[PDB]
Amino acid sequence: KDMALQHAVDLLEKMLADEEKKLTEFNLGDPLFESANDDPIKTLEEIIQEGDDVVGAHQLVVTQIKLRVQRNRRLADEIIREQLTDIRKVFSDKFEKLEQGIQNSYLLLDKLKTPFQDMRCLFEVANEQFNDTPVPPQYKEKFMVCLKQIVQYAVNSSSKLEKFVMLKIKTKKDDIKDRVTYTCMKYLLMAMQGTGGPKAINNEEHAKLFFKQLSNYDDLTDANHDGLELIKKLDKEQKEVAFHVNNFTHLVTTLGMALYKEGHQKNDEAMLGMHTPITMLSDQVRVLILYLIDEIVHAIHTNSNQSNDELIDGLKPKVRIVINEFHATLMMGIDKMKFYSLNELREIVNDKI
Amino acid sequence: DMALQHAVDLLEKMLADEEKKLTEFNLGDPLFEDDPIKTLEEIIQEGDDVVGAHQLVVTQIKLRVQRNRRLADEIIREQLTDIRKVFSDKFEKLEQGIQNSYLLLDKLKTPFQDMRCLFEVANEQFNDTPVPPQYKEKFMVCLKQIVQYAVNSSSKLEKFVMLKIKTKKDDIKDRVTYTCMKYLLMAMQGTGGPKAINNEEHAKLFFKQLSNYDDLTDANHDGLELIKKLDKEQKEVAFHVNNFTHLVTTLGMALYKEGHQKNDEAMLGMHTPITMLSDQVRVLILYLIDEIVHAIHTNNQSNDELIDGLKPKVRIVINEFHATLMMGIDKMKFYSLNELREIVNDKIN
Repeated sequence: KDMALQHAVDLLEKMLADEEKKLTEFNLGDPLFESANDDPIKTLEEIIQEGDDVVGAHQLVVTQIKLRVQRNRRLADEIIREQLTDIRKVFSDKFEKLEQGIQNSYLLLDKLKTPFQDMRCLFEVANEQFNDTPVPPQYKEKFMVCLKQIVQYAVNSSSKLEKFVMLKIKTKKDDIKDRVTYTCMKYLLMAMQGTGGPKAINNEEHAKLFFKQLSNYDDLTDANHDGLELIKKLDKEQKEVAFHVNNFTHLVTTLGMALYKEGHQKNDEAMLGMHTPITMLSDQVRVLILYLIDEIVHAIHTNSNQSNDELIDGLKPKVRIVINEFHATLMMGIDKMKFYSLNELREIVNDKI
Repeated sequence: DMALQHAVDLLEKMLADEEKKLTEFNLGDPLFEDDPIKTLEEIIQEGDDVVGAHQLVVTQIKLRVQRNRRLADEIIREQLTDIRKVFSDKFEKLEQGIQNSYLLLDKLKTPFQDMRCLFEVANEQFNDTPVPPQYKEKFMVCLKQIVQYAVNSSSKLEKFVMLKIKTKKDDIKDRVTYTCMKYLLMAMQGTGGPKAINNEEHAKLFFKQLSNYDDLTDANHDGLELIKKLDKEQKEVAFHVNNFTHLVTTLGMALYKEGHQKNDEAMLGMHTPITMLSDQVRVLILYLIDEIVHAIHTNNQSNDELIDGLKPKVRIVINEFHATLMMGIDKMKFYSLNELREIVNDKIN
């Protein structure tokens, strides 16, 4: 589909669905039937007030433990299920925010190409340098005529510089989308890896052992005593549940937070990454105009015999060479910011010729 | 000993080297001496003397080009300190981040030193396990012992856990120190300025063609244009300072956010393993309780017989934890008491 992070969103769905399925499965040791006993849970007070005799107390204590083990396991199961619900909530919200932010980064990145559209900046920089270049008056018109034509030739020959900018921009767009997607998937795995709460619950095991040794109690006042103490503990906070709730909440929150940042992070990686190439090419454009201007005035001075056409013509290969040189340099993607001097351009041109 | 010590070194190294190549901003004392640079206003009042004004014009151009060069360097000189201030601050903050994390990883392993936690869980589960008072003694005797065995039989498990926290401490210093350098370069690889200067190129052309001006007033006029532009340049130094400040700040934040994000990812990587290991310890204990009670409540055996019987089951379980822990988090799990039985049964045969 058309979401930048569509793969992340798909994987979130699949994992939750699979996990939600594993919750209802039957695993070894599970009873054939879970107990859903109707009768209401009575408070410790009520049990104390109703247990006149040691045998009536026992009846009351056993059943009230069983009702409570039932209640506690249900709430524990609910909490296991809410882990998945919480993962859906936190990661859906983070993906939506991340997606809205990737879309903005796309725009931002595309704004970087406008000066280079049809390499229109050559015209604008030529306009400026033409106004600021001093030229003895008797040379101005020829300077003008020849500069116009060779700048226009330069525009027509610099298609690869514009196509480079567009390639780089597209690369950063795809970088952002791939990197954020990978991070999204990574955090999602780490989240699903933390699910599953506790399985064994202390007080439930204690009840299981209690009910095992019910026959081995010589004195029913003793059996009642342990039973009542087990009731108190079954109404207290389940420590292992508390431990795992706080741990899982720390895990998902932190994953959540580490991800909210992520899009602004890859956004900035992209904009920072465009800094050197755009800056180098902007400088190259300027330096090209300056080199063309010096060549032209030097030719005008030193070779008044040849026509405008023959002057312009001798410059065309020099134009092609510099543009080629600029392009190879930018393609190298060094990220070491390199600028050219005119003297550097002349040596490169004087070599190829 | 600072964990990010190499980052800091490389910071002072690079700044220093870059600073060497800069030219001094203030001119020394002239052999023959007052400010040599004269205002636009002053140069204008010279203009009745065309030859006089011409000579003053070419001189003031050449002085302004050298002035503007010195400014260019004064720009970088103000930059390298912005790099220093930003990146010192972030290196310090990141370093504090690492030292904190060092303490948190130490915290994580403390329960497992000498596997002390096995005693603590045993205490709590003991106190809470219901048992007839005429068997309470048999329960206590058999539990204290077999838990002590479990502690003694877990030394290879323990040493592995410590090693994994040790390895993770080393991995944090290395990842964050990478992030620090990668971003130091960008602040460096992206400092300086262009080689070809517009006004300098214009000036060079002017002088190239000065002899072809038939009429000095044309030359004088062009020269004054050049001087105005050279002065506009000198007045744009702040703009390039600010722009590079914005740039370094952004590099600094992305530096901080990445070092931090890397730090937190390594800690979270330990979190769930540690959460499962602590649960596995608790389930082991509950499993030992259950065994003992089953073997006491039903089946004419002694404590030694019972306890002897439990030792192979213990080591099987601890080995199971150890083995899954080595395979990694994908092979690690929370256990039911009956999955321990399952495992213990499966291995014996």
